[PDB]
Amino acid sequence: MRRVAGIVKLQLPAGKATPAPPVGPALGQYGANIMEFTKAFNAQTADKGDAIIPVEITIYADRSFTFITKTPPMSYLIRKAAGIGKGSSTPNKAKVGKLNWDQVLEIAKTKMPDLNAGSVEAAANTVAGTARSMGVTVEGGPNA
Amino acid sequence: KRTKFRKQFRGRMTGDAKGGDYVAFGDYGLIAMEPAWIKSNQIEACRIVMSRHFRRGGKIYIRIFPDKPVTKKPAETRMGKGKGAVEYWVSVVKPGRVMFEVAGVTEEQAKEAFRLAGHKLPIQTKMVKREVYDEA
Amino acid sequence: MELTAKPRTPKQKLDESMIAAVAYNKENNVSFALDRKAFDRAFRQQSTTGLFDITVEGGETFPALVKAVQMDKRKRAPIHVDFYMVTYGEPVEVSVPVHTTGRSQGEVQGGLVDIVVHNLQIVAPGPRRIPQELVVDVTKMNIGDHITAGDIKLPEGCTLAADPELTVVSVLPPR
RNA sequence: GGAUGUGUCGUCGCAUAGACAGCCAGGAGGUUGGCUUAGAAGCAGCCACCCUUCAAAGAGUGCGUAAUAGCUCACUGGUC
Repeated sequence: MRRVAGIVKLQLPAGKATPAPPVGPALGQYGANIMEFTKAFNAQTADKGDAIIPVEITIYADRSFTFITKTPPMSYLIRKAAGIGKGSSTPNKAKVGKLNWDQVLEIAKTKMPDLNAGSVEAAANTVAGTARSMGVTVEGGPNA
Repeated sequence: KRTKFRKQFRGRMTGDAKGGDYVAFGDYGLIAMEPAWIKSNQIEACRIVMSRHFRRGGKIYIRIFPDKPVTKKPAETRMGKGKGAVEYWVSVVKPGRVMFEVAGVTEEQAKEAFRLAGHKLPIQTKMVKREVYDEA
Repeated sequence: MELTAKPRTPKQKLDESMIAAVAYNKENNVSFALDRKAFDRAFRQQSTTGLFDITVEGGETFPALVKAVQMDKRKRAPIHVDFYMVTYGEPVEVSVPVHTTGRSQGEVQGGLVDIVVHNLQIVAPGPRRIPQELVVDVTKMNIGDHITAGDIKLPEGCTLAADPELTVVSVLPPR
């Protein structure tokens, strides 16, 4: 309706058509099409399936929008790598499971335009951190 | 709060605090500064204050204890006919006596929980911290 | 530390910030009076297991340990001090502070480290070499776990005046 | 109970590795951390404070929002 641009950051579930609680009037109030984002982003969730892939949406004006689709949080595949579809009550009084150092190689290989880290140790231990306070116990470390 | 069985009535008098001026059972401690009487409910009040502020769980040592029966005559009676019948219970806290011990909490936490208890108290106080190894 | 006088009369020093004291050899016995400021810095540093050097305003300087301290109840400050004139090869019994080290695996599931007896009195070391602290590990300790006085690692030539099944540093449940 | 009133002592701390204040800028990527929730994403309530990049940036302090977003601090650099 005008020219008051904006760089808006959000997050939406991949394989769903969002109603009033997610989008609606959250980013459709800066000036962008919602009829061609239910046929745009919802077609790139056929790529990586079943997660909450974070999106960043920049709006120019008029009927313009440009978005970036990042990486699925494997907190849907660490709760799947155990047996509890909702996280631990506490991370240090009731654990979850135990992934591998090779289910870390799909974390820091989908997240390569993500973690500004360098070597494999850094890019592994970073999201070895996400799986710390989530509740789960880690398979590995030095030695052995 | 109350004692459980006893004799019944008492009296009143004062000088400085016998034992004990020293900090056992804990790391931080709260000390009287004035020759008061201290009622159950006043302690009860300090206990509940500090217990809340510490949340779970810390550790709270309520050193002082009300063994002294205070009485009050009925409403509108001419003096005599008897002695008043046990209104409530006091604990004769003399100066320097340590009323409170808390530990398992930071210095900050201790300060605060103390100050909060202090404002509920009939008398000025001071907090302090160990070294008083007269014995242990 | 450098006291000076020692008469039975206190007006010479009272306000001037000095503490009345006595140091006894067990054969030799001497009253006196130390600068407060000093003994404060000192006794804070070295505590009861102290050991420091005492040169009376007459030339003769002797080593000693702190045996008792007597306080103003209302001002909470030193007014008098009992001082043990150390020997050489065997002293007396030394009270020393139990400490605690490392994040215990008690404070991580519910409870907390509770030093049920702050000060442990041992028999002897050979005086020259007194333990000044006393580290106890607690990382193994769960909630409901008592540490008796036995299990304490003494530093060789040290024994235990304590009944060594008495509860010391114990970890308590929550609430 | 309170208070940068003013005198006097003492403690501790930071500073010729440049500080207190003032002024420019960054304030971070995992990560809406987990739990709860109709939503809680630093910020209504229960457990933990881990890695990445660096000269420096802490699951973080207050305001904020129904929840976002937003303003600012704890740290560092210049300035003096």
